[PDB]
Amino acid sequence: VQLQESGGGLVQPGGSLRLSCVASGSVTFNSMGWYRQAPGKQRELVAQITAGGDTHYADSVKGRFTISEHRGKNAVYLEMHSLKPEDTAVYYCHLQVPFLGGGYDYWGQGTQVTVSSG
Amino acid sequence: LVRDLPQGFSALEPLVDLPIGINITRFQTLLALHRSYLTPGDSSSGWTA
Amino acid sequence: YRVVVLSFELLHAPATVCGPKKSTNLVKNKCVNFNFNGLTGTGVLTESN
Ligand SMILES: *[C@@H]1O[C@H](CO)[C@@H](O)[C@H](O)[C@H]1NC(C)=O
Repeated sequence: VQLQESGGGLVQPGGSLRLSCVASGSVTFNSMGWYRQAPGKQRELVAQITAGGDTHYADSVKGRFTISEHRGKNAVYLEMHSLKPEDTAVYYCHLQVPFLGGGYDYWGQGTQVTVSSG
Repeated sequence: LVRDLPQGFSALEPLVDLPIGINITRFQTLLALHRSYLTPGDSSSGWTA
Repeated sequence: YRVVVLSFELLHAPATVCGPKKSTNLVKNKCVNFNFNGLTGTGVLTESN
């Protein structure tokens, strides 16, 4: 339970929009992860940001996603641009909350985003 | 430098509820065996005693 | 015949498949009747810091 997320806009390929994991308060973390899954394929990774400053991206998403962390509103924002129809999926925010030394990410919450010309 | 419970106060935050619905009466702790059971070492094969 | 069976688990769990309890829309800065997840009453609902 604890945290939560929803929202998102359906846009045409080549657009730009800001996915936001809507904040649920101040939570202890060291790694925020944007992650995407579409039916018919293995659930794949998008990008991780680190409280220290480390930033990792998947190989297929270069130059199209920008990840940023806002510690006042404690939310991670993904600005997505130059879209192609392979991003049609639902996007999840996985946490890092230390459980025994890390684990139990709260990626239950999802945001369905489909990019299409029609 | 504290082997026992350190003196102080700290509130406990509720991490997760699990929908089990069965009786629970006995529990056990699982540890990491650093040494080898077949060929135990003389000493230090565990973790810092 | 295309047979589909939907088995719904009504157990002692945080419900996951729910939502047709539709919400319409909410109103602020106006004294209204409110039923908030079972909390029934009346009042004016404003932003809180
Ligand atoms: C488990 O608890 C139930 C009470 O809901 C009791 O009726 C039953 O005898 C218990 N069984 C065991 C094995 O403890």
